[PDB]
Amino acid sequence: SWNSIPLEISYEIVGWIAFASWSISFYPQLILNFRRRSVVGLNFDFVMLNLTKHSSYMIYNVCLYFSPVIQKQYFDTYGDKEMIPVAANDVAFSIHAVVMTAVTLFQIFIYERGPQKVSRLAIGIVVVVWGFAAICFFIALPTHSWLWLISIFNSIQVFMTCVKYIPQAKMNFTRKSTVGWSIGNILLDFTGGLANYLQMVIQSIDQNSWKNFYGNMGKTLLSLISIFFDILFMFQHYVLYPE
Amino acid sequence: QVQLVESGGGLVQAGGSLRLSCAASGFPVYRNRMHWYRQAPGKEREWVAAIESAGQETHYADSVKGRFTISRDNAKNTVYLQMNSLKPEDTAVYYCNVKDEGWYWQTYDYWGQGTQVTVSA
Ligand SMILES: N[C@@H](CSSC[C@H](N)C(=O)O)C(=O)O
Repeated sequence: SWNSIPLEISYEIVGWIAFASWSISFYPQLILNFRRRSVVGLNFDFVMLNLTKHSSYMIYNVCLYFSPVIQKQYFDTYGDKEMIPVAANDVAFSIHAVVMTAVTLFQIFIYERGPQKVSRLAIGIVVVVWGFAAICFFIALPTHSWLWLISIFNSIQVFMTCVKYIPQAKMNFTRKSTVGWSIGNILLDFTGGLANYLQMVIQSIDQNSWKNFYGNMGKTLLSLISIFFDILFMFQHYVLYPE
Repeated sequence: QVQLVESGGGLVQAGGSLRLSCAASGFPVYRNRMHWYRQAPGKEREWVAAIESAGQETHYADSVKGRFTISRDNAKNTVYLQMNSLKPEDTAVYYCNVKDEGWYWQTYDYWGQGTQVTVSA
């Protein structure tokens, strides 16, 4: 149901920009690890938890974009004339991120080395998160309440987006500099968060409904946490701790 | 403001032992996971050994495992690579290393200058 063709185009372009500025930043690490045939420096816990995050998000986006049964539940819950708040680029990002996270896991087994296996409090996290998901799956099964369950997978992606930015900012604080500050990478993350927020807004301007912001509250909090923490990193680096 | 100064390297005969040293400025060695790496002519940087931060735990490459022993003298802020049973193979510039490991972004490696260890058969 697009009303405006220019808006639908704009929604598609900023949507593909969000996929570009976010999915592109997976490659520098992969290139580095091949060149060096080693992953002594990578945070193994982070890659593991970023697979969990990217899988929860992937389940939500792929299921809502390709299941008519789940879409029917989306129209029952949020409204008859509602546009599905998942775009082709949301599905593309999720599938490409899971693929790039599994390739980095391949690089960690095949190159590995050093004294890194990390897998304590982190592994623990994976257990509790996939266990929680599993409890929720058996709750959604006796009524086939599939849209409620993929709304949990998206809440899990929100949790893990916090697990991404918090410990990082926390390191920069408990320490001092912004050590590892990548202007390029930080600019592109910011870009993906603005583009993904702008996409949702363009969808709201066209249909004239803010319900997409609750129908996909995972994507609304993903973009906002990303932008918030990027501004913080900027504000660490450009002010609070120069060097 | 962090500095890593390698010394102890030079010529030794195959079978011989050397005790590489790494003087550290701007940071405590006991409060950090310290690494040793090596670069041979035409080869790529090889991870060699590492010691755990607040603990005696040590990990070694399969090429040096058993022969090389990485220790730390906190009372001199220096890391040591007691490289024993050496072979001409081990000919490489050994760098001591300390990383500023990141959560998400790239990890910052602080290298030293280097000390050639040339093993002569
Ligand atoms: N765009 C996503 C993150 S995917 S980036 C994952 C990759 N391993 C890295 O951050 O280096 C977000 O909103 O945080």
